Amino acid sequence: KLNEIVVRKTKNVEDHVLDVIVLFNQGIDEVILKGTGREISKAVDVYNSLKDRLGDGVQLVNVQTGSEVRDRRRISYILLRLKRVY
Amino acid sequence: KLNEIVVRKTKNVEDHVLDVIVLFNQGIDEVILKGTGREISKAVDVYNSLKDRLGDGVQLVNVQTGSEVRDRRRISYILLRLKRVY
Amino acid sequence: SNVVLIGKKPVMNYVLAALTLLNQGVSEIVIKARGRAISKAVDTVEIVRNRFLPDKIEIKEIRVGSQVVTSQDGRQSRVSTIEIAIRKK
Amino acid sequence: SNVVLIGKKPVMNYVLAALTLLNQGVSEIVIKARGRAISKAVDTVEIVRNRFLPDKIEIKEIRVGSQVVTSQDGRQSRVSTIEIAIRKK
Repeated sequence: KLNEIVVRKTKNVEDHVLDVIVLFNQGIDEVILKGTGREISKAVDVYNSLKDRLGDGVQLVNVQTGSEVRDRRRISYILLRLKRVY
Repeated sequence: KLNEIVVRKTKNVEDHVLDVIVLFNQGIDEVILKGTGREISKAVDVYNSLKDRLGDGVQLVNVQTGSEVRDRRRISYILLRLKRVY
Repeated sequence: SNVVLIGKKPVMNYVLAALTLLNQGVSEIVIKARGRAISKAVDTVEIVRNRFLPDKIEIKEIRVGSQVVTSQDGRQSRVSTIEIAIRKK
Repeated sequence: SNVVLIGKKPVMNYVLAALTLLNQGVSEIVIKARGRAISKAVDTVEIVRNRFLPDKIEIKEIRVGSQVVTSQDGRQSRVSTIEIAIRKK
């Protein structure tokens, strides 16, 4: 979505952090980070880096883990919903 | 020269955080938080609260634990060295 | 001790460790990880709750953290952490 | 496991746990705590390196952190964390 960000193996943490900062600069208030498989840790790193940068200026509204299925294969995911905070 | 703030029983975490903001606003750009005994956790709580308030405006540049001997009792301490960034 | 710390072993090793604690009657267990192991921590919980104990597990808490690591020689790094507390429903 | 998790018990229990791992041939252990227990974690390490193994242990790294704790209701709290890795010398 315009507001869901799927974390990607070929982008580093700061690449994703900057994607989110640019959205915040455009007036976007909320984003959801999604990581699957080995990108789960990266989704968390991105949240933590955004929090290291913005502190109380950003908040983790919710965090959820779960599983989805693609070609009958179960895949793990994490969702981190982030909001500003003014 | 270098400013040390002892984290004491007689003031809560938020008030110690705000004391550090005052110092920063007066051009102190580095402080060492010290806690001893049960106030070790309190000192870490102050650091983390400051980190939440300032984000990338503050960095934990060093941490040290150790012991002092006062009145023949060995008492543990932590020192957290915080630097204001920008 | 009610903790399963995720390391570099195959995910099933941690699934089995979790199942073992649960089968021994431990009420709540905590799956913990740092850094890249965070993915396997989530995956371990997902395998337990879907493959082995469907309808039987709830996640009580997720703890998402970050720490500054300061080494004896002065090196510093920042590392993510996760802890996922699960229980029988 | 090379982890000593600090809980609610007296500090000497954790000192003993640490000494026991070290005496069993584990050359590096990690003392971990959250919240108020952080003081006891630091204290455990200090008792080990002053009273029991003076000049025979060093701190390899100190990890200072924070976690956001989300429960099933969706409400959150923040909790400080520490981990101290110590090793024989």
